[PDB]
Amino acid sequence: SESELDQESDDSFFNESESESEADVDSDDSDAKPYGPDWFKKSEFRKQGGGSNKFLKSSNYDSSDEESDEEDGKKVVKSAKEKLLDEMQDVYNKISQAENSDDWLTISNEFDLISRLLVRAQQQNWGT
Repeated sequence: SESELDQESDDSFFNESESESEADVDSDDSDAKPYGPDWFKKSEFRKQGGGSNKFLKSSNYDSSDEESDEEDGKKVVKSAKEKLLDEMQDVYNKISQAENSDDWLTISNEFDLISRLLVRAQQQNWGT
């Protein structure tokens, strides 16, 4: 059995598909409004109807409303009574006693115009 051979042959080798080239990477970040007007200044706002209020009350005249709406008296001692005695002789005549309990209404219905001290003598609105 005889045969022959040869080594001048090939079937596979390297081959490139690329050569001169380049590449890169990039990134970015920012913060601002996309649109819309605005102001940086702060402030505060307030108003009122003049800061006060009026009423329909008025001075006395010929028409009236009521003659009695309270107890007829309460007694009085050690007060503005002690600077009101001896100023007069007729409407003072009960004031030197002041314990009568039931005549103080009748006198206060005229003392409104005689003396504002008599109202203070019976009421004693000093803050106690």
